[PDB]
Amino acid sequence: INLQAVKKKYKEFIRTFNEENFFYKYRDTLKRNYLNGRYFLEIEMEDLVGFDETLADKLNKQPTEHLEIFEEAAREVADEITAPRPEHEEHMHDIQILLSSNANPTNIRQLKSDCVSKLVKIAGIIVAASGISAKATRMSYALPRKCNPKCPLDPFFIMPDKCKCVDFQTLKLQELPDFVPQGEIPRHLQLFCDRSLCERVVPGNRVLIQGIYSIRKGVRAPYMRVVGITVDSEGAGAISRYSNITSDEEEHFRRMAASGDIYERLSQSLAPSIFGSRDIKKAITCMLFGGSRKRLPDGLCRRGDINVLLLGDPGTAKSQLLKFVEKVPIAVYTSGKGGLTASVMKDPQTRNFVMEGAMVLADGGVVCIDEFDKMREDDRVAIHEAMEQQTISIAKAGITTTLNSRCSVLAAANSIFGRWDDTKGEENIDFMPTILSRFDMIFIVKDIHDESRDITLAKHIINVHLSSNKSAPSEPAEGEISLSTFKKYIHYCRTHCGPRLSEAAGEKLKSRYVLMRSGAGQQEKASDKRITVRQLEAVIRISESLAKIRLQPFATDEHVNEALRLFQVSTLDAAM
Amino acid sequence: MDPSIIEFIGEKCMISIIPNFSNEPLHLIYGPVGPFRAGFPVFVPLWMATHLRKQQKCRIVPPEWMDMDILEEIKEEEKRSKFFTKMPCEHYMVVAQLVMSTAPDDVPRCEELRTVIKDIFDIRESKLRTSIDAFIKGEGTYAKLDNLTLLEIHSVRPILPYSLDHIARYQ
Amino acid sequence: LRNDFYRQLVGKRILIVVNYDIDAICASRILQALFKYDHMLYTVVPIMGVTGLKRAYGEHQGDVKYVVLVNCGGCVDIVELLQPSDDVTFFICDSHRPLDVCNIYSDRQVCILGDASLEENIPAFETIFYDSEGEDSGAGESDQEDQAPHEQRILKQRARRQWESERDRIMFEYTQFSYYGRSAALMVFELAWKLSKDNMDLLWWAIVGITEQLLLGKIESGAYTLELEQIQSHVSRLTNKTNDQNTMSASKITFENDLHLVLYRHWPVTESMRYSRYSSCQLKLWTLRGEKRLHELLLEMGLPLVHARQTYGAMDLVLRKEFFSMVERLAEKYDIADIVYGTFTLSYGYRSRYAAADYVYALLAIMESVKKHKTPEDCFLEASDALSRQHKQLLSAGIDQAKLLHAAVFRQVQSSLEARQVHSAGSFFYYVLQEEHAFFSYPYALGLLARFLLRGHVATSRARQASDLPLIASCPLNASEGMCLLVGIVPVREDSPRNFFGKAFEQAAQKSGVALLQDFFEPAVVQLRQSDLTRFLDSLTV
Ligand SMILES: Nc1ncnc2c1ncn2[C@@H]1O[C@H](COP(=O)(O)OP(=O)(O)OP(=O)(O)O)[C@@H](O)[C@H]1O
Repeated sequence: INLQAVKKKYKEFIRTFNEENFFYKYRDTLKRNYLNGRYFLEIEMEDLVGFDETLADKLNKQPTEHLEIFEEAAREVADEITAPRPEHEEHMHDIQILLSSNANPTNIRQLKSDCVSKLVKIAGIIVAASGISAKATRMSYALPRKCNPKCPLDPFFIMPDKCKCVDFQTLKLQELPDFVPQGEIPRHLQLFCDRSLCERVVPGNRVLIQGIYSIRKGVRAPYMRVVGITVDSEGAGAISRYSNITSDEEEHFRRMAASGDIYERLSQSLAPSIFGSRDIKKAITCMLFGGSRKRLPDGLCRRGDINVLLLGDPGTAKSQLLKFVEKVPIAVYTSGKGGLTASVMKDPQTRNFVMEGAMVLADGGVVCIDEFDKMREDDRVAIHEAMEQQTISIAKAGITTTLNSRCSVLAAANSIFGRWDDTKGEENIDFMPTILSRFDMIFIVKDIHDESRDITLAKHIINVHLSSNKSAPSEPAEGEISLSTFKKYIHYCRTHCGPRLSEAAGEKLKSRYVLMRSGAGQQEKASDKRITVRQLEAVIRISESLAKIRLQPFATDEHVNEALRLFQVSTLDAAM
Repeated sequence: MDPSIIEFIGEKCMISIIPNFSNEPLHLIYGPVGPFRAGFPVFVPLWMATHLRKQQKCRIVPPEWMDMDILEEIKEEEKRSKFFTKMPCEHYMVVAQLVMSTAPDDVPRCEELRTVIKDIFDIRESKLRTSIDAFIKGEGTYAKLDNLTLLEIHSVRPILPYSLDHIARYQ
Repeated sequence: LRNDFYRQLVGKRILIVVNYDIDAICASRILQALFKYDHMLYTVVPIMGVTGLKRAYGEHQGDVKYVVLVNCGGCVDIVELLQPSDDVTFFICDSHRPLDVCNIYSDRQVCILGDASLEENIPAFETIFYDSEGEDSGAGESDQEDQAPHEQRILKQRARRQWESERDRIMFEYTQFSYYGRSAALMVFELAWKLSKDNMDLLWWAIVGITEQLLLGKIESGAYTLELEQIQSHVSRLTNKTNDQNTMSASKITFENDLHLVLYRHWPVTESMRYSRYSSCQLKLWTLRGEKRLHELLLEMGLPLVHARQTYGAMDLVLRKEFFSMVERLAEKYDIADIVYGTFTLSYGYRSRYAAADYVYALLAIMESVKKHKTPEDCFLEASDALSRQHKQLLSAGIDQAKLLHAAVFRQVQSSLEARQVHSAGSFFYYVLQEEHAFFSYPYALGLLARFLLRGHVATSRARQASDLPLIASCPLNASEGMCLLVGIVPVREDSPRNFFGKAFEQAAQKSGVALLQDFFEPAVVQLRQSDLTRFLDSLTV
């Protein structure tokens, strides 16, 4: 029945939730949502078993009705508490509910006819979703014949001064990469969202989802919506924009910050299976942290982030490292074969020139690629541009919407003949220097021989490659632990501090770069044959990154001797 | 202002219980206490029923304003109470907590009372904000206590006035 | 019996609790609460080993009067161990009963809790210190030259004849077998029950105390089908409410006939039918076939497969209510008989309804032998700070940790078995192990290791010739630079016939003897050097 539910059960349910400690309610939560305009509420799905043993097993079967008996109970229990006296219910207001659980996730490949008009739980991934048009509830579907001398046959004028308005967003879902796409490609699905959950999910994230598989019109169509979404914890599966982090988390964080044995701890963090290569690694982690995007009263929106390089003989674990940098806030990865054009296609509906837009998708994330080498030049010029001004322009048809995106970039490579070029002269790149110039890092890889190193890289790998070893003994090391922390920690540290230099750093850095350029020019003159602003404006970013690390705003050049001794590697690499 | 400071005020209030003993190794403490003999009521303050009930010595029963019916009609009196309502002992928000904490091993109806007392609590509290949405012109000679209680008013005390004086000085 | 002595207990004391146990914490937290009742301050103690005990008394080397130790006693003639003991009040209450009587007599500084249907050692002292040979008691203890009020020296002959002919029973004591006996704090419950204490949570704590070693396979209950009268008679007869029990907090606790398969409640099924021994070994699942016979039983129950990989709590209703309503009757006929046992359950409130033993399998998993060097005692202080109703964020972590260990257990068993690491090596069976785990460092988990291999191999590859033979195992500690731990364990299905190995390993110690230790009050354990066992094993065969 419609009323025996609202008559007592839902209406007293919220009223009855009782554990001493005088918290265990959804009443106070409802009011402290109400006060601040939120208009929502969350529940589990296995608390009702703590109230009864039937209603839940009715919630699954006829959800669409129960989830409005809830709304009626919600407002009729909440407007009593709106009343300070009968004189401050200015007017009532509508709410939306959320429910959650921890039961079990599913996969798209089992969404079939039996799992229809029924609650579920899944786990997928996102690509993109629509804009925000509209939808409403009532105003003053079939609109029948009668009129209300004659007035004939359906003369109905909508009075939209007297209509209403809620939201509408149409979310999307693709599967995960480990549920038999092997002999296939991945399918996907489109969705639906209602009132307060637009701008709750940007594309490119891992989801938990609570939804329902229902139709619109025997070949008729699918779709799904949210029935109280939540999110993922792949380490920190969804910790990408919002904050349910608590003072405990800030406390643990900043207590880690002042701990002055964190950076040399973090130079051993990425590889619980690889040996060595530490000076290569001291600034693969700073690349995430980023420096400062300082605009000024003139134009100079100077380059914020940093950029990476590496090229070397195979056999030194390039691929795993870059896959790991993808793994550990948000990022994507391709390598070669992909663009120079952007996406001016045309929805066959309405025949216009829309802009679908994927350096877009790293506007706070980053990007990593291998093979700038083995992808030719028809698609390098748009990326020549993007990574120096970030004002990604468009001028194709009658649109000049030079949008922008702030992304960094990481580059692997492969040179011909190994260190054949790297011993002799000008075959470092085969193509051009202005994407070798326009970067920051300059880190070459070699695989030189020595018997001690040989035997050690022998047994070091065996204990790694023996029987999925690292259950016990990885975290028992000092502090080389928990990428999940690194995700949430970065998404703090980048989004708070506004650091910049001291006085004493400036003169020392100027003199040092002066000596660097002078040494380059002397190599020009000491060989009778043949230094940007970019090098200064990049190495400053490592000071930026370090001060980002320890959370000190102002940093020193003695703090940055490490950074300039990292750049020393670049200098003595391109020594010739 | 604290959760317990006003229990060094409020917990001194009186109830009436039945112990299970004869007179103790000492019979009576020189003071308003009455004599100790099992099987009959005795009137006490509240810094012992805590100490007594969990010392597994006796029973305990409440005053009369703890019921359902009186605290089901006081609310509908309160609904039209444009100012204030009935006040059973004026610090009754704390005796309830210190009773319903331990006592419910034997007390009757130990939840629905919580329901109604919060149902009065919230309505009067939200009342005690709407004084502020009409309090104009620095009217620091005109305000409300008439049948107010104390355990609510510390929930405002350090917020408004401490700044209100040095702010609304201008009028 | 201390309805008379307890009225001595007001002044200062020390409450010791010897080496870690669930009997320990259960029997001791209750006494903590008791002694904060009559306004005394007191002391709870961790023991890591008997050296920790001697230094503890060294650390408590005062004249503290009402000193207590519980669940110990068989270490020394404790008068000899304990010099400053002059008239100090000692208390034992230990269930490891087979103790010498040098500790019992000298009725000043001990408390003889001698009460049993076994009058087996009555003259047991009348010849050891009372008589002697090769030394005025007027006995062999005194002179033996025809001076003691067939030949002049047959005095000694009759003396040693009686001595040794009844060492037939002295060698029966402490030199054939060991065990435990009775409860840890059920006696203490009935003690306190005279003082009008209706603490339902105390009943739960003692239920935890019993259901540890109610494990009729690990350690015997005996009283069990008698405590289905006794404990109910404690609790059921005294009902404070015949009509008012539909209440939120701590509803008056109950009893039901349920099972001892692991963690039926909080996990899915088809992994939790997999980690116990009695359900697994009798269905043989580490081989492929066992999944098939399991599956053909799931047919007869006709549960869904998809459901059998959902948490039991997470299932829909009717199956999850009818589950045990089915399983008890159509499992008796398919190789498994004896998982159903007698236990309890209750909820605090609305969250979920904890299982009366499901703490102990988190407690055993709170033994975190971590390299921080502090954590055993912190594990104790966490454990006794866990069993309440209050601290509950941590019990879930305990359950998680427990299950991941229990599903790491099997991971080694398949690895070890089908390589045939089951070394016979003569009269008994023998196992060896190579490097360290944080899982199975300490020996509780090690006995748990042994007690899956054992049933598996010895039940399934043999005739009935050798199905009754005992067990040993290595266990290395890369912790302490190489010591090569060992534990002794019994043959199959002989409940009362328990360990030979109260001392039996000491045979080889008697022959050669190499750096052996017995630091634990636990007898069923030893500790060695890193690799000095091989010749000691050649000795330790017979
Ligand atoms: N220094 C190292 N220590 C341990 N393992 C290594 C190391 N280098 C490589 N490996 C092993 O080899 C693999 C890494 O090879 P990788 O894919 O980086 O070669 P590559 O850089 O892709 O070669 P190319 O650049 O020619 O494609 C890893 O899977 C890892 O197991």
